[PDB]
Amino acid sequence: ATKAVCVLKGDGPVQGIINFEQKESNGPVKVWGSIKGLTEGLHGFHVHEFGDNTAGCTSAGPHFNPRHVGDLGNVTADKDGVADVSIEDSVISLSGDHCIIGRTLVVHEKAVAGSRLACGVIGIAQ
Amino acid sequence: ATKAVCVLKGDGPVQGIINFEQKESNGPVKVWGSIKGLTEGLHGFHVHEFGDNTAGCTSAGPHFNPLSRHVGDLGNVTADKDGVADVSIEDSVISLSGDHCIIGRTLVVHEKAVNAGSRLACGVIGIAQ
Ligand SMILES: [Zn+2]
Ligand SMILES: [Zn+2]
Ligand SMILES: [Zn+2]
Repeated sequence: ATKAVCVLKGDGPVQGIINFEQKESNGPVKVWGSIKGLTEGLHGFHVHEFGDNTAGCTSAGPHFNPRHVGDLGNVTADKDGVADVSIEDSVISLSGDHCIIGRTLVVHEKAVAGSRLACGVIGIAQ
Repeated sequence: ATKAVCVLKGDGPVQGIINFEQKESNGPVKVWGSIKGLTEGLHGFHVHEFGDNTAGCTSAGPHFNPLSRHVGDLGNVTADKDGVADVSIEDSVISLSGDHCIIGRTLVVHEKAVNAGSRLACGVIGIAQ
Protein backbone atom coordinates (compact mmCIF):
# COMPACT_ATOMS: atom_id res chain seq x y z
CA ALA A 1 0.00 0.00 0.00
CA THR A 2 1.02 3.61 -0.54
CA LYS A 3 1.58 5.40 2.76
CA ALA A 4 2.17 9.01 3.77
CA VAL A 5 2.61 11.01 6.97
CA CYS A 6 2.44 14.64 8.08
CA VAL A 7 3.73 16.41 11.18
CA LEU A 8 1.60 19.47 11.98
CA LYS A 9 3.39 22.40 13.62
CA GLY A 10 2.52 26.04 14.21
CA ASP A 11 3.29 29.21 16.16
CA GLY A 12 1.48 28.04 19.30
CA PRO A 13 0.54 24.78 21.07
CA VAL A 14 -1.07 23.08 18.09
CA GLN A 15 0.77 19.98 16.94
CA GLY A 16 -0.11 16.57 15.58
CA ILE A 17 0.81 13.57 13.49
CA ILE A 18 -1.48 12.46 10.67
CA ASN A 19 -1.09 9.21 8.73
CA PHE A 20 -2.38 8.30 5.27
CA GLU A 21 -2.80 4.89 3.66
CA GLN A 22 -4.20 3.95 0.26
CA LYS A 23 -4.39 0.27 -0.68
CA GLU A 24 -5.16 0.79 -4.37
CA SER A 25 -4.86 3.76 -6.70
CA ASN A 26 -8.58 4.15 -7.40
CA GLY A 27 -9.48 3.41 -3.80
CA PRO A 28 -10.16 5.50 -0.68
CA VAL A 29 -7.40 7.04 1.42
CA LYS A 30 -7.50 6.30 5.13
CA VAL A 31 -6.46 9.32 7.20
CA TRP A 32 -5.83 8.94 10.92
CA GLY A 33 -3.93 10.41 13.85
CA SER A 34 -4.41 13.11 16.43
CA ILE A 35 -3.96 16.84 16.90
CA LYS A 36 -3.33 18.51 20.24
CA GLY A 37 -3.44 22.10 21.49
CA LEU A 38 -6.82 22.95 19.93
CA THR A 39 -9.82 24.78 21.33
CA GLU A 40 -12.64 22.36 22.18
CA GLY A 41 -14.95 21.91 19.20
CA LEU A 42 -14.76 21.99 15.39
CA HIS A 43 -11.74 22.86 13.23
CA GLY A 44 -11.32 23.01 9.45
CA PHE A 45 -8.97 20.34 8.11
CA HIS A 46 -7.70 20.84 4.55
CA VAL A 47 -5.00 20.01 2.07
CA HIS A 48 -3.58 23.21 0.58
CA GLU A 49 -1.89 23.39 -2.79
CA PHE A 50 1.80 23.94 -2.06
CA GLY A 51 4.21 22.06 0.19
CA ASP A 52 5.92 25.39 0.82
CA ASN A 53 6.54 26.11 4.50
CA THR A 54 8.99 29.00 3.98
CA ALA A 55 6.49 31.34 5.65
CA GLY A 56 4.98 28.68 7.88
CA CYS A 57 1.38 27.98 6.91
CA THR A 58 1.07 31.31 5.12
CA SER A 59 2.96 30.03 2.07
CA ALA A 60 0.86 26.89 1.54
CA GLY A 61 -1.42 28.62 -0.96
CA PRO A 62 -5.18 27.99 -1.29
CA HIS A 63 -7.21 24.84 -0.78
CA PHE A 64 -5.98 22.14 -3.13
CA ASN A 65 -8.38 21.87 -6.05
CA PRO A 66 -6.95 20.76 -9.43
CA ARG A 67 -16.19 20.26 -3.00
CA HIS A 68 -12.51 21.10 -3.25
CA VAL A 69 -10.34 18.00 -3.47
CA GLY A 70 -8.44 19.29 -0.44
CA ASP A 71 -11.53 19.69 1.73
CA LEU A 72 -11.35 16.96 4.40
CA GLY A 73 -14.10 18.62 6.44
CA ASN A 74 -13.82 19.36 10.15
CA VAL A 75 -12.16 17.62 13.07
CA THR A 76 -13.42 17.83 16.66
CA ALA A 77 -11.24 18.47 19.71
CA ASP A 78 -12.23 17.28 23.19
CA LYS A 79 -12.12 19.23 26.47
CA ASP A 80 -8.36 18.63 26.66
CA GLY A 81 -7.87 20.11 23.20
CA VAL A 82 -7.21 16.74 21.55
CA ALA A 83 -8.78 15.97 18.18
CA ASP A 84 -8.89 12.37 17.07
CA VAL A 85 -8.74 12.07 13.29
CA SER A 86 -10.33 9.07 11.59
CA ILE A 87 -11.34 9.76 8.01
CA GLU A 88 -11.83 7.69 4.89
CA ASP A 89 -11.84 9.82 1.77
CA SER A 90 -12.32 8.84 -1.86
CA VAL A 91 -11.54 12.23 -3.45
CA ILE A 92 -7.95 12.77 -2.29
CA SER A 93 -5.36 10.27 -3.51
CA LEU A 94 -1.72 9.31 -3.02
CA SER A 95 -1.23 9.09 -6.79
CA GLY A 96 -2.58 10.57 -10.02
CA ASP A 97 -3.95 14.10 -10.42
CA HIS A 98 -5.55 14.20 -6.96
CA CYS A 99 -2.23 13.25 -5.37
CA ILE A 100 -1.57 15.09 -2.12
CA ILE A 101 2.01 13.94 -1.51
CA GLY A 102 4.23 17.01 -1.29
CA ARG A 103 1.32 19.30 -0.46
CA THR A 104 0.41 20.89 2.88
CA LEU A 105 -2.08 19.68 5.47
CA VAL A 106 -3.57 22.57 7.48
CA VAL A 107 -5.76 22.67 10.58
CA HIS A 108 -7.77 25.87 11.01
CA GLU A 109 -8.96 28.10 13.84
CA LYS A 110 -12.65 27.73 12.98
CA ALA A 111 -15.04 25.25 11.38
CA VAL A 112 -15.96 25.30 7.69
CA ALA A 113 -12.11 28.73 8.48
CA GLY A 114 -10.07 31.57 9.94
CA SER A 115 -6.37 31.41 10.72
CA ARG A 116 -4.07 28.51 9.91
CA LEU A 117 -3.06 27.17 13.32
CA ALA A 118 -0.69 24.43 12.23
CA CYS A 119 0.51 22.69 9.09
CA GLY A 120 3.05 20.31 7.63
CA VAL A 121 4.20 18.93 4.30
CA ILE A 122 2.76 15.51 3.42
CA GLY A 123 5.60 13.02 2.99
CA ILE A 124 6.13 9.45 1.83
CA ALA A 125 6.08 7.07 4.80
CA GLN A 126 7.32 3.56 5.57
CA ALA B 1 5.48 19.69 -10.45
CA THR B 2 8.24 21.81 -11.99
CA LYS B 3 9.48 23.32 -8.73
CA ALA B 4 9.96 22.05 -5.20
CA VAL B 5 11.13 23.63 -1.95
CA CYS B 6 12.47 22.39 1.37
CA VAL B 7 12.79 24.12 4.73
CA LEU B 8 15.63 22.54 6.72
CA LYS B 9 15.40 22.50 10.52
CA GLY B 10 16.91 20.43 13.33
CA ASP B 11 17.50 20.18 17.07
CA GLY B 12 20.35 22.67 16.80
CA PRO B 13 21.04 25.91 14.91
CA VAL B 14 21.20 24.50 11.37
CA GLN B 15 18.53 26.00 9.15
CA GLY B 16 18.06 26.64 5.48
CA ILE B 17 15.84 26.84 2.45
CA ILE B 18 16.58 24.80 -0.66
CA ASN B 19 14.85 25.18 -4.02
CA PHE B 20 14.55 22.59 -6.79
CA GLU B 21 13.58 23.33 -10.37
CA GLN B 22 12.98 20.92 -13.23
CA LYS B 23 11.44 22.83 -16.14
CA GLU B 24 11.62 19.82 -18.46
CA SER B 25 10.26 16.39 -17.55
CA ASN B 26 13.13 13.95 -16.95
CA GLY B 27 15.54 16.85 -17.39
CA PRO B 28 18.30 18.15 -15.11
CA VAL B 29 17.22 19.50 -11.73
CA LYS B 30 18.65 22.81 -10.53
CA VAL B 31 19.16 22.87 -6.75
CA TRP B 32 19.93 26.11 -4.93
CA GLY B 33 19.63 28.01 -1.67
CA SER B 34 21.47 28.66 1.55
CA ILE B 35 22.09 26.81 4.80
CA LYS B 36 23.38 28.48 7.95
CA GLY B 37 24.42 27.40 11.45
CA LEU B 38 27.02 24.96 10.11
CA THR B 39 30.60 24.34 11.19
CA GLU B 40 33.08 25.65 8.61
CA GLY B 41 33.88 22.92 6.08
CA LEU B 42 32.24 20.10 4.14
CA HIS B 43 28.82 18.63 4.95
CA GLY B 44 27.07 15.66 3.38
CA PHE B 45 23.95 16.69 1.48
CA HIS B 46 21.46 13.90 0.75
CA VAL B 47 17.89 13.05 -0.09
CA HIS B 48 16.65 10.40 2.35
CA GLU B 49 13.86 7.96 1.61
CA PHE B 50 10.98 9.06 3.79
CA GLY B 51 9.28 12.42 4.23
CA ASP B 52 8.69 11.40 7.85
CA ASN B 53 9.55 14.02 10.47
CA THR B 54 7.69 12.35 13.34
CA ALA B 55 10.99 11.88 15.19
CA GLY B 56 12.85 14.79 13.64
CA CYS B 57 15.58 13.68 11.26
CA THR B 58 15.86 10.29 12.93
CA SER B 59 12.75 9.13 11.05
CA ALA B 60 13.95 10.20 7.58
CA GLY B 61 15.00 6.65 6.70
CA PRO B 62 18.06 5.58 4.71
CA HIS B 63 19.86 7.49 1.98
CA PHE B 64 17.44 7.43 -0.99
CA ASN B 65 18.48 4.66 -3.35
CA PRO B 66 15.64 2.73 -4.97
CA LEU B 67 16.55 -0.79 -6.07
CA SER B 68 14.31 0.14 -9.01
CA ARG B 69 26.39 6.78 -6.16
CA HIS B 70 23.04 6.66 -4.36
CA VAL B 71 20.24 8.45 -6.23
CA GLY B 72 19.84 10.75 -3.22
CA ASP B 73 23.54 11.62 -3.03
CA LEU B 74 23.89 15.30 -3.89
CA GLY B 75 27.49 15.32 -2.65
CA ASN B 76 28.82 17.77 -0.08
CA VAL B 77 28.03 21.43 0.59
CA THR B 78 30.72 23.82 1.85
CA ALA B 79 30.13 26.15 4.81
CA ASP B 80 32.25 29.30 5.10
CA LYS B 81 33.73 31.05 8.15
CA ASP B 82 30.30 32.40 9.13
CA GLY B 83 28.85 28.89 8.94
CA VAL B 84 26.90 29.60 5.76
CA ALA B 85 26.70 27.14 2.86
CA ASP B 86 25.59 28.61 -0.45
CA VAL B 87 24.24 25.88 -2.69
CA SER B 88 23.99 25.88 -6.47
CA ILE B 89 23.99 22.44 -8.06
CA GLU B 90 22.68 20.82 -11.22
CA ASP B 91 21.78 17.13 -10.96
CA SER B 92 20.54 14.75 -13.64
CA VAL B 93 19.86 11.74 -11.39
CA ILE B 94 17.22 13.08 -9.01
CA SER B 95 13.90 14.13 -10.50
CA LEU B 96 10.59 15.76 -9.59
CA SER B 97 8.71 12.86 -11.21
CA GLY B 98 9.02 9.17 -11.98
CA ASP B 99 11.13 6.50 -10.30
CA HIS B 100 13.69 8.97 -8.96
CA CYS B 101 11.07 11.43 -7.73
CA ILE B 102 12.11 13.24 -4.55
CA ILE B 103 8.84 15.05 -3.86
CA GLY B 104 7.61 14.00 -0.42
CA ARG B 105 11.01 12.68 0.62
CA THR B 106 13.48 14.30 3.02
CA LEU B 107 16.48 16.54 2.33
CA VAL B 108 19.21 16.15 4.97
CA VAL B 109 22.40 18.02 5.81
CA HIS B 110 24.98 16.02 7.75
CA GLU B 111 27.53 16.68 10.50
CA LYS B 112 30.49 15.54 8.38
CA ALA B 113 31.53 15.06 4.75
CA VAL B 114 30.94 11.70 3.09
CA ASN B 115 30.84 8.49 7.58
CA ALA B 116 28.63 11.60 7.26
CA GLY B 117 27.71 11.38 10.94
CA SER B 118 24.61 12.93 12.47
CA ARG B 119 21.71 14.52 10.62
CA LEU B 120 21.94 18.17 11.65
CA ALA B 121 18.82 19.39 9.86
CA CYS B 122 16.15 18.12 7.49
CA GLY B 123 12.82 18.91 5.88
CA VAL B 124 10.18 17.33 3.68
CA ILE B 125 10.51 18.23 0.00
CA GLY B 126 7.29 19.92 -1.06
CA ILE B 127 5.63 21.04 -4.30
CA ALA B 128 6.37 24.75 -4.94
CA GLN B 129 4.98 25.16 -8.46
ZN1 LIG C 1 -7.80 25.65 4.46
ZN1 LIG D 1 -12.00 24.38 0.07
ZN1 LIG E 1 22.57 10.94 4.39
